Amino acid sequence: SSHKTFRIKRFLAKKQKQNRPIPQWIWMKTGNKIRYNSKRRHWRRTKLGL
Amino acid sequence: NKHQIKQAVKKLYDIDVAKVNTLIRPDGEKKAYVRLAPDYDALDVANKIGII
Amino acid sequence: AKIKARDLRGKKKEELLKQLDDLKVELSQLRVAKVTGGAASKLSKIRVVRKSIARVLTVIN
Amino acid sequence: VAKQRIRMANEKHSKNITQRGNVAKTSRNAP
Amino acid sequence: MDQVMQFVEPSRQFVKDSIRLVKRCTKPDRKEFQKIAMATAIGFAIMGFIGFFVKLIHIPINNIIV
Amino acid sequence: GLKVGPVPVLVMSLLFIASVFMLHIWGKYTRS
Amino acid sequence: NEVVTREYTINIHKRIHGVGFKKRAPRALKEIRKFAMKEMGTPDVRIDTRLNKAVWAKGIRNVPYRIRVRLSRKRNEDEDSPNKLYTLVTYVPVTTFKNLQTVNVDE
Amino acid sequence: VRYSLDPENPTKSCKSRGSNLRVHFKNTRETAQAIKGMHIRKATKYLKDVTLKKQCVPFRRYNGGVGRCAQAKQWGWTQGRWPKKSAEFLLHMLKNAESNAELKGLDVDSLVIEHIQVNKAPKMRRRTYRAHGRINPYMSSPCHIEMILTEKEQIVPKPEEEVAQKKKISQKKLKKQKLMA
Amino acid sequence: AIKFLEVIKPFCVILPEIQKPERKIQFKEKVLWTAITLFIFLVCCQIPLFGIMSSDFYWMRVILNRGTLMELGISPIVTSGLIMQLLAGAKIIEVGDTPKDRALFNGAQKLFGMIITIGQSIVYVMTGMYGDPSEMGAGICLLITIQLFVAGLIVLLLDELLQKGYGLGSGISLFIATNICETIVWKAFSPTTVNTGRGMEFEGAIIALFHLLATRTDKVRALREAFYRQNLPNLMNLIATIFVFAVVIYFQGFRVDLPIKSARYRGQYNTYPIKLFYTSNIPIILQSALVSNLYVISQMLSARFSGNLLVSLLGTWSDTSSGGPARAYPVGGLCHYLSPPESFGSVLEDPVHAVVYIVFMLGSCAFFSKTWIEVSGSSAKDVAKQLKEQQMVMRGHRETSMVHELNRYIPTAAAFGGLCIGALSVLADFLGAIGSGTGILLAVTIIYQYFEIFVKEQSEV
Ligand SMILES: [Mg+2]
Ligand SMILES: [Mg+2]
Ligand SMILES: [Mg+2]
Ligand SMILES: [Mg+2]
Repeated sequence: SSHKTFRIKRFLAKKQKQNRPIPQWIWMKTGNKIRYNSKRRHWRRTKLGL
Repeated sequence: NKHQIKQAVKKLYDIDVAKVNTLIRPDGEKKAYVRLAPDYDALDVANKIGII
Repeated sequence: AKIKARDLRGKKKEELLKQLDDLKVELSQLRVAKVTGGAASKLSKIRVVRKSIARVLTVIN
Repeated sequence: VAKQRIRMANEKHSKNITQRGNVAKTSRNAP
Repeated sequence: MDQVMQFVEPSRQFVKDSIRLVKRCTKPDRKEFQKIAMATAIGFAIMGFIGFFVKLIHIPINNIIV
Repeated sequence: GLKVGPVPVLVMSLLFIASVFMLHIWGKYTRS
Repeated sequence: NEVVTREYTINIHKRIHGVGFKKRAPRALKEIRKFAMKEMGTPDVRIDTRLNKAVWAKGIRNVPYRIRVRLSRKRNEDEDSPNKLYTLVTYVPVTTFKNLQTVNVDE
Repeated sequence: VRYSLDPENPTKSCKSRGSNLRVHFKNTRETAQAIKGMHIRKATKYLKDVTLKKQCVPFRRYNGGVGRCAQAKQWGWTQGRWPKKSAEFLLHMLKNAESNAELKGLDVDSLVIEHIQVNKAPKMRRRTYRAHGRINPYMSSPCHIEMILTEKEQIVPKPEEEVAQKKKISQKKLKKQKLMA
Repeated sequence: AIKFLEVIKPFCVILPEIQKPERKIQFKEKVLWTAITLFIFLVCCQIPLFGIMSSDFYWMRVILNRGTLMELGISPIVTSGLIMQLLAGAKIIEVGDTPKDRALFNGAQKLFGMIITIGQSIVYVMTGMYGDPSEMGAGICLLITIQLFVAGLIVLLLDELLQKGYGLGSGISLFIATNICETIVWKAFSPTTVNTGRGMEFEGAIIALFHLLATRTDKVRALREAFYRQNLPNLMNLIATIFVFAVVIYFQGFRVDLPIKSARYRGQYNTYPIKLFYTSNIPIILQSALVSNLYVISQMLSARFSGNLLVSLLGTWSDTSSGGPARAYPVGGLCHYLSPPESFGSVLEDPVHAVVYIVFMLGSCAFFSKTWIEVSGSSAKDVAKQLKEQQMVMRGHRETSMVHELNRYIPTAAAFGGLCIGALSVLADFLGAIGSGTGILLAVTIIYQYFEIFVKEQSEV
């Protein structure tokens, strides 16, 4: 809601920054296996619970 | 806080401050809207700071 | 002109603090250059000046 | 600004039916 | 004073504009200046003398031609 | 529009210098 | 004589007879367009916005029974289109429909 | 890239294929069987009639529920349909094969669809929402298509009104070309 | 557009072109072609032209490099390109935006120099600058026009060769600099002999020093004459040239770096540099051509209304004929104020006259730069469109505010670049440096370009 606590607004912000695609140079690392960020989230498909 | 920010901006850049407004951004960073005294030209001061 | 901890061992507290302040000023000027189009040379200098500051603070402590 | 301009431009635009494919992007050629 | 502010103000702005630009330029450093010194010097020797050589060799031919 | 290889240019360009060489040489010696 | 203009009366009443209320005026626009191909043999029929306005002047179901229209076959100016000609259909207000023949119009 | 059949005389053939095409496999299998063996000009004209509903594709194997039409009597069949997406996908593939013939210097006006084959591609997974809180599959059924075109002795030129059309320029193609150039 | 793009059509289909390299050519292969390419051009710079005897005069052609296969020089090609972009930039000429129309556009810009090649040649033949066509006739004119055609024709392909990855950079820039560098070294090591009433002596400043230092009993007099010849190169003119070289090198690197990134991909940070010499050497070049003809124009004008105080006050003119050839100098008026000093003392004699010229020369180039940008298509809006075309953008900005951020510097970098261009050019002209302030900048710039490529290749070469 608009009425927010500092702790909640801060927890939300960390969830905002984690929600981004991987750097593309990560693909060129020597032993790399990751193809995409498999921990992506959508505000509608899956909910944070808090 | 606004007091510390005012004291920081003055000391770092030897300028004067009229008021400091602050909001915490959705990504968790705090943004300060520092209005300088009327005799300080913010566009001039920005050149000193290298902003522009 | 690198800050090696061996060159700071004897210096006095006021001297080292002055040296620290130059590095703190040098960094804040770089952090400006990060967002205003600083050369790749200036971006790489940040780590060099972050650790220089930590070297000075270690020797002071 | 005169309100009859709304009618004038609407009717002028309705004349594009005959010139499909070569409609002038700007009629105010000056500038 | 239109006659004064008309063309004085652009010139005073012009002077303060150059400084605002100059204090913004990435002026080459003394170390970089030195780099450009040798590089240009070696280059100028490369172009200056090799182009010089073509002209001298053409001399004995040119004197014979005329 | 002919598309040209560098050698053609070198071969054409090389022989052009050869041509003027004879013209300068021939013009004098045979009129000497 | 590709470029030609004639004035027709279309008996919309018999074209839309038996059609549902919410499709009566949409279908008249279709029967007018279909009429245009038959008369001028041009796939590219363009119905004027006044003729569309006239056909809808009375709502979706009480469409006018007869409408006088002008068909003008014209050269398709764009060479990108496959069609060399198109037909323009304009509205011809008439105080009466009695005795109106199909007329040749010469510009 | 291996085709199911080897051409009889490879120098006189042109190939074309596509994979994971999102066109119904059952509709496209029937559409291919209609044009198999056709001359390239005849095949091209036929799939342009399927687009306009002037010639039907007989549905012979995958015919469950398919309706009857008068044009199916042309093929000695009662069931026919007018798959527009399959017709258009196969036209694009014919255009590509036609271009490959040109690149090899073949007589494009003598080409015949010697071999054509539709295969199922891996299905794409969507879902639909059923009563009583259930969820069920909503599978797209794409296909792989491969054709081989061969020169034969019957020649058929391109229609006159067809070669008279402008070479449509693509603005969006240009925009990407600027970025790379 | 319609009657220009299609008029090119028939001829560009027959003119030749250089082939695309299949793959990225090796640097040590690039160097080979470049050195070969440069050597050939240099050879053209010396071969005398065939059949030119009447006038340019023959003795100078022995000394000279005037009269060589490069007699018309790379000038047609440079003027060809500038005139195009000048009209194209102004929207006067419409350039087909497609690569194929661009590939033809290249041929069109190539076509101009080939046109300019014949046009410039015709001027020099008829006027007697090689000699009367009656003396030469069609045949000699035929060869001279052909040769002047082939050299520029060769010069064109050789540049296009380097432009297309078979070498380094571009030929034209390489060529103009090599001339500049050669002139400097030649004028220091030239073994030419000058026949004086003081005797025979060498020309090259370095050569002349040791030749004189032994040939003169008065070794202080050698210290004076050797460094202060008033009709021959001096070690000072070498020192003057060297001193300018460093300063230009310093101000060569001036640039305002704006941050930009791709609007389509994260990170990928890059920068667009607004170079202080934003207008290149064009401003002063246009200014000089204006001044020179203003001297010629006034000469002819002032001979017809000299009795009118206004035409005199505009600019007076005389005929200096004492001893040497009749040379046309101004006597007073504006043109007199629009002239540079010829001697250091002359500046001292009239303090006002010097400041009047300088303000003209600083204002003219600065004003030329400011006005040049808008026409040339390098103003912020045009720059922003190029960035928009490339899908670049300033982070945190909308596409429109880019223009606001670019106008912070570009309009000013225009004027101050021109004012800086002139000021350093005054020093080049005043202190007797070789090649004018335009030339040194050209030389330093080009050598800088090859250097920075050269170092990149050295990373793995
Ligand atoms: Mg929900
Ligand atoms: Mg059943
Ligand atoms: Mg049913
Ligand atoms: Mg439910």
